[PDB]
Parts: sequence; C-alpha cells; structure tokens
Amino acid sequence: KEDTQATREGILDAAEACFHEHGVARTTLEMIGARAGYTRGAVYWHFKNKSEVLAAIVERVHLPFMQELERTSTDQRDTPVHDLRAVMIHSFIELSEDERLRKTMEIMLRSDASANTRVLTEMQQAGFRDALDRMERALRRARDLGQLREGADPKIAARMLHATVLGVLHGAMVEPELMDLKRDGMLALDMTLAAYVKDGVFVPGTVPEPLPE
Amino acid sequence: QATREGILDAAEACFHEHGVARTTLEMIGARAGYTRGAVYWHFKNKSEVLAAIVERVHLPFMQELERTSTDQRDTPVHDLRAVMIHSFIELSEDERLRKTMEIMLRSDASANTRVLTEMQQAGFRDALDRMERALRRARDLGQLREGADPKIAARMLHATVLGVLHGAMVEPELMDLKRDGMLALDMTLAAYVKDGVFVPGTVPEPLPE
Ligand SMILES: Oc1cc(Cl)ccc1Oc1ccc(Cl)cc1Cl
Ligand SMILES: Oc1cc(Cl)ccc1Oc1ccc(Cl)cc1Cl
Repeated sequence: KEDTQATREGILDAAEACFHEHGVARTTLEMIGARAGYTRGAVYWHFKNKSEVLAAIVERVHLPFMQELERTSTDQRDTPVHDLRAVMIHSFIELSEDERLRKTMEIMLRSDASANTRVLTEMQQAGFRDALDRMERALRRARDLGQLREGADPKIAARMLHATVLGVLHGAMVEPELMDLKRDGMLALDMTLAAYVKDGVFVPGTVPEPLPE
Repeated sequence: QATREGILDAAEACFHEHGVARTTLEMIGARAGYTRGAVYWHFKNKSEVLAAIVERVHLPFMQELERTSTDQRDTPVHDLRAVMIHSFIELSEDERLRKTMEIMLRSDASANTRVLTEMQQAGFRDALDRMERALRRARDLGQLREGADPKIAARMLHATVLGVLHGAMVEPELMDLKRDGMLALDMTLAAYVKDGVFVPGTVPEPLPE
C-alpha cells in the first residue's frame, strides 16, 4: 500500500466517512489517509490540504444536483413547474433513503463551528447562489407559459422556495421525529409553489415521475 | 445572579469567536475577569454554561410565543405574526442578540457530540408546540382556512422561520431578515389563514404587557 497508489475516489470516500463521524474540525490528513488504507502522503497525492478535500466531497454531490435543476428551465419542455417538483421531490426521497448523501448534505448544513473560519460558509454561499439562479430560471420559463399568478416575481418566488426548503432540511437534521424530510419537503415545496403558481397547473401532494434522461 | 450574568456575557464572546469545542471554562473566566473558583460556583462545565446562554434568550422568546395563544385575546394569528416580525426586526438591529442566536443555531460538528443538539431539539419542540397552540386557538375562532390542520400549519411556520434565519446567517445580503422574513411569514400564514385576518406587508404594533 504505497501512497501513490491511492485513487482520488478512495481518498474522498474515506474522507467523507471521517467528516461524518468526527466532523470537519477533528478530521486530519493522517486520519483520512489511515482510513483509506494508506498514510497522509496518499491524500497529498491528490489534494493540497483538507479544505480542497472538503470542496471535492461537496462538488461530487452538488454538481449532479445543479445539473438536474438546470434542466427544469429547458425550452424543450413546457412543464417547468412540474419538472422543478420532479427534481426536488426525488431529491428529498433520495436524501431520506441514502444516509451517505444525507450525511454529506448535513456536513454542509452544519457549517463552520465558529466565526474563526468561514471555509464551509463560502461553499454554502456559492451553492445557495447556484441553486437560486437555477430555480429562478425555471420560474421565469413558467411565467412566459402563463403558469404563474398575475404579478408573481420569479426571483422572489425562488428566494421563498429556498427559504422554506432550507428550513425543512435544518429541522429534519435537528429532529427527524418532528420534521420529515420527504413529507415536509413536499409540503413546503407545494405550499410555496401554490403562492406563486396558478391553480390547476400541478396537483399538490402527488409524486412526480423522475425527470427523464 | 450578576456574576452569573458576567460569566455568560464573556462566554458569549468566546463561544462566537472560538466555537463550542475550543472554548473552556478557564478562557471564559479570564475575559470575564474572575477566578476559576468563582466560575465553577455557577457552572461546573461548558454545557451548563451554554444551557444558561441559550436559556437567557430562548426563554423569554417562548414566553412571547406562549402569550399569542392566551384565551384572553381573540387575535392569535395577528399576535403570533407580530411576535415573529418583531423578533426578526430585533435580530437584524442588535448584533449582540444576533451572535447569541447564531451560537444557538450552529450545529454540533459531529454525530458524536450532542448536548447542544439536545437543547436545539428541546428548543425546536418548545417553539413548535407554542406555534401550534396559537394556531389551534385561531382554528377555534374561525380564522384558519377550511380543513387547515394547526399541527401542519405550525410545522410549515417553523420551517419558514428556520429557513429565513439560516438563509440570513450564510448570506446576509441575499436573505434580508426584516424584508424577506416578513415576505416568507406572510406567504406561509396566507396558506393556512383566511384573508382579512391580519394585514400583510406591515409591521404590526407592539403586543401589550
Ligand atoms: O448542492 C449541494 C450543495 C452543498 Cl454546499 C452541499 C450538498 C449539496 O447537495 C444537495 C443539496 C440539497 C438538496 Cl435538496 C439535494 C442535494 Cl444532492
Ligand atoms: O438553497 C437551496 C434551495 C433549494 Cl429549494 C434546494 C437546494 C438548495 O441548495 C442547497 C441546499 C442545502 C445545502 Cl447544504 C446546499 C445547497 Cl446548494
């Protein structure tokens, strides 16, 4: 087990388990290296430092999800509101059923344990901005198709949706007995969309088909 | 009582800059200007100290929430809405209280440390119960929409408040406590409350008492 034989995915899988178990602060390069079956030099073979490791764990789940959201605004389909619902609701289900995904999402939610460091906060800012941009674009396509209520601002709508969804994610992390990621994510999403979306455009409470492709 | 208050203040300054993990009772003492003996008299450990910090803020907030369901006034939605709007305003205008609140909202680093998640859980449960009591009184008074379930309305209100607070801690310039907090509150209340019950978009008068 020479350090240079470690693969990037094995380094990231090991680091994500370290971070889930010990948190960001207590995780060290030596711990990540040992966990993957090597020593710290196997981590250096891929990443300058622990924050690059964190960024890469985040990117690996945030990238795919941003891709899904981006598809909801396509001019090749004429149901952007339904598509946004398909993406979000299946994401909620996935987060609820896949502990590994859920624990990475919870690493980001938890953020920096003190004002001393802003390392997770900047990644969160950049992620929030990415998600908002994409939701706002889907909502702008919905307006053109006459699917929004008169006067609905798609930028405000996107901001309200992120707020009530973010709140469900934080609540479920704190007290899963009281706040249910699937059930309440879907209620927050539908409630928020119904404030900005015309009646009759989608049926609240329904499970959409996974977005095609 | 007042030495208590001094430790707590200093502990606020440490907890916010340094975090829950790296702060100890000895660091808190020094900034506070007191002896280790003096400090231990009040709090034998960091968690006892955090519990009294959260308490200081969380308690009187729960007392404001609790009042909105009083069987003595007939405007529970208006009152609950007023409490949250005023709270949002106060947080936005008082950096002291806003730092104490972020200490209160930040998560434990791991799934292994908890005692701060334990007060979050208890705090989360207290706030939801009180929201639900005010919305059930609204329901009794004919102020909720047909078929609105006060338990469900309170969960959505709670998620709404929590998403605004968290949104603003990450991106103050993208999530404005006062302006987006009021928009989000009014949106979620209008999903469950009949029209004409409160006046949206405005800051209500101070509640009595
Ligand atoms: O996009 C992300 C950004 C960060 Cl900073 C951390 C995790 C991420 O991944 C997700 C976030 C929210 C939802 Cl609802 C679903 C997924 Cl997969
Ligand atoms: O802001 C968001 C709003 C919505 Cl409705 C969906 C996903 C969002 O994106 C995130 C949610 C949580 C974390 Cl930790 C990171 C990111 Cl990017």
